[PDB]
Formats: sequence, structure tokens, C-alpha cells
Amino acid sequence: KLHKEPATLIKAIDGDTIKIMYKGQPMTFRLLLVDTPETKHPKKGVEKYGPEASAFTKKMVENAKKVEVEFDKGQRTDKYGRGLAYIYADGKMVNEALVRQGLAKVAYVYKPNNTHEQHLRKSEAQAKKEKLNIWS
Repeated sequence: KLHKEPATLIKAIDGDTIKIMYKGQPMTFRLLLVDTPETKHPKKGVEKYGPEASAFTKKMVENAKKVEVEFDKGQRTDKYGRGLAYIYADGKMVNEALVRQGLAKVAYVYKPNNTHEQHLRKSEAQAKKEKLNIWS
């Protein structure tokens, strides 16, 4: 049974990466299960809808009263030392909102970190049917 923990926004870095104060330490978090187009991508640089995905995440977490982190059941950091979690802004999952808006695709999924996978794929299929953004 996953649980949400309180956290404090430090800085939004990209569509799918946010810096957060967690249990009193600054950490970089990568959003589980979603790929957004990047502004800070290794190879390509600024890909299409990258600035848009990035502004969406930033506004969403910046305007929130409460930010919460929810770890999944498997590893909680990746090889870059980034936390792996679902992020909530006033009760709303940022990972899903991005997917629902056609601003992210559901990522390659790795068990056992796949608890909300079905839910996200359902939102992804709706944004495609609606031909939003990435899917337009």
C-alpha cells in the first residue's frame, strides 16, 4: 500500500524532473512512468512540446498549496541518484495530468515500479483519441 509523503518545492527543472526538499534534504526527482519532450535532452536539446511540458509541470507545482511524493514498490532512486516517484500537487498526480494533456507518453515500464501503469495508459489513450499536443 503506497503512501504519500509531504515535500517542499525547491525548483522545477524540466517537464519530468523537479528539485524537491524531502525529509529535510534537497533531492532531484524524476517523475515515474512518463517521458516528456525535453528542453535539457542530452542529444537533441529542445524538442517539440518540451517547453510546453516544462511550463505545465512548473505551473502545476508552483501554484500548489501542498506537494506530496509517493514512492512505488521497487527501487526509489535511479542510477543518477534521482528519486523515483509519483508527484501530487493538491491531490492531483502531476504524472497523470501531463499524460492526460498529450504532454507526455507512458514510459518503458519496469516492474515492480508500475503500480499506476494502467491508470496512466488509460489517460494516454484518451489524449490520443482527443489528438492533444504530442498526439495532434
